[PDB]
Amino acid sequence: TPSYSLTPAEASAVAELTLELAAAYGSFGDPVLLRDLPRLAARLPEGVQDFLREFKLADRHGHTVIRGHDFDQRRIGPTPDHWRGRVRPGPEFPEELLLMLYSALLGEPFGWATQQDGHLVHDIFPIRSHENLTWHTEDAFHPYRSDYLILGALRNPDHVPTTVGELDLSSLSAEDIDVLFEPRYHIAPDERPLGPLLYGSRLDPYMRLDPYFTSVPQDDTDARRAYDALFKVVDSGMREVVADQGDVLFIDNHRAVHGRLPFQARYDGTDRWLKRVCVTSDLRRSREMRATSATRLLG
Amino acid sequence: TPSYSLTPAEASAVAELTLELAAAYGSFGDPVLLRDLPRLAARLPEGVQDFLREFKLADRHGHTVIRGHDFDQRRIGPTPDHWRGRVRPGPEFPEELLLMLYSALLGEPFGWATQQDGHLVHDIFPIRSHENDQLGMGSKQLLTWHTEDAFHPYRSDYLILGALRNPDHVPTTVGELDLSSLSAEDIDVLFEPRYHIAPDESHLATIQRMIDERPLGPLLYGSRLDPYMRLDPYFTSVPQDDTDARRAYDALFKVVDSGMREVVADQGDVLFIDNHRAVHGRLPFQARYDGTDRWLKRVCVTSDLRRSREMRATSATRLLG
Ligand SMILES: [Fe+3]
Ligand SMILES: [Fe+3]
Repeated sequence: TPSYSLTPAEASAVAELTLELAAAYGSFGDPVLLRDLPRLAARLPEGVQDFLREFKLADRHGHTVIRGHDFDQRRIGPTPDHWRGRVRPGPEFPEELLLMLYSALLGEPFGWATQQDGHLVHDIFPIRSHENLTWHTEDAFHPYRSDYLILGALRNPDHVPTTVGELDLSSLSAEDIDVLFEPRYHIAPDERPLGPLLYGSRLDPYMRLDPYFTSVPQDDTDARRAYDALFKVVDSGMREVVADQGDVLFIDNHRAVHGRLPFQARYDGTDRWLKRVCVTSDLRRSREMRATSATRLLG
Repeated sequence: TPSYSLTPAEASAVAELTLELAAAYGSFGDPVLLRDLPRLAARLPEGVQDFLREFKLADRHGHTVIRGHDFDQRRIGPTPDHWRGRVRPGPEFPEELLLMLYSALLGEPFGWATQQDGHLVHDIFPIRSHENDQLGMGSKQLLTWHTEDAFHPYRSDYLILGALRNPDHVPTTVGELDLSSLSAEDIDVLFEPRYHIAPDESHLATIQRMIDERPLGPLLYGSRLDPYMRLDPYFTSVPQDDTDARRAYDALFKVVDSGMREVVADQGDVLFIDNHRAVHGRLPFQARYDGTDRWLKRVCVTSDLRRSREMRATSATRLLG
């Protein structure tokens, strides 16, 4: 599974670009940043742009990583104790813009009005309040779910990995695949009540899988069996991928499940800190759930 | 209706970019070109980039034109007698790349495997044996309006039409939906799965168990306050019992028919069509068949290449079927 290691010159060029940008927009608010985003993304190092696009276009791998970003730890500051109540944009605004630029290379950034206050870039760090994660397709129930996740690791001193599992077809039978291609399954939130678990090409299928929230009508034994077989193959295939400081992990939400592994936090500002941006290939597809034509939040 | 008008200096910058790219790349058969496409597109004048981006994101207008490109007539050469058998790419390769660049601004170019030898940029010019047809290479016959591939879940999101020449100013017809001409009651109905749209014999896996099942679908979708549409009056079927749906369709057909605009894509005009917000066609005209005839290039744009994966041979092909 491909990765890209940045030269310091690429990293410095990325840093310099996002810092400049940070001083020229001062918010995800103004629609002009949202407008200029893909043009800005073309100011990224060219091999970085070409690598990402090859990943998107090859439509082959579950994830890739661009590593060796320069994320200034002094400028970024301590890992916050909460994300609610912070003055945004923070010191880490450049890094947030970096992921917004990457999102514009894959498609479009979007969010949910309900999730993390409606911020297009959200925070993943330990909170002392929320001290209490298996694996899944992000928002498997939703037809307007993300096409890619982008996870930028601002810091990860203890090297806590993300689980990422692709789909190994060879260990399934033509029968189960056929059955998994049929609207015979229910996936629950957090017309058309049933749907398929596999779609796309029958020879290299896409998946939407959320075990905890996946049930199948009791009388349909074939669908129960194919689902259990699929779950087992994906669970057996799970890999651990570490997003270290300066790494940006890209997850293809149609080709890979993802999960967090538990770890012990210090709660002192040294803890793992990731940023997340959800990516859609088509913003207009979710139009019915967006208050306006311009808003990138669903709900 | 918005439009952008290039200064000769911008058109010259665009001209020499496309010539640079034509020299640098083999064809569209070049997978590295297809890869570099959006990076390359960012080299176009920034006013042009921002314009198309505002059009895309505004998601309001059914079409726009970028006017004033320099399409070097002597370099492009005579309009062909056919599209078949031409050495590919031809001298007009820079103009093809131009459209591919715009396609990368809006989304992804894609083709149909069985149309024009699988070329990602189509030719539109009169061919004598095609005189009686309602198709691109037609002339005499009125191209009646429609959403492109209304019945199809993987129809284009955008059409790009580039006029290499249009000496007699034959207009393209494009019609949008004037919402204030529909009653609320009618809009609500047209949003409901109450219509069948019939396949064309050109696209006759899933599409199979869709032709088979004849599923009722809507004619309007997206936002109720500013809806997208798929409307092909030739293929649109309404169940005879459904009085409300028939009434609603008659109204929709009515309003769209009343709103047909004549848009002349003249030499150097690139016309952009939102296949979710506008129907299209072309007025009849008389061809000269001498090599001076109206010649347009066409690129089809998808916002999501992977949505049509089931109907593409490989992961890498941009050709459906
Ligand atoms: Fe998740
Ligand atoms: Fe058409």
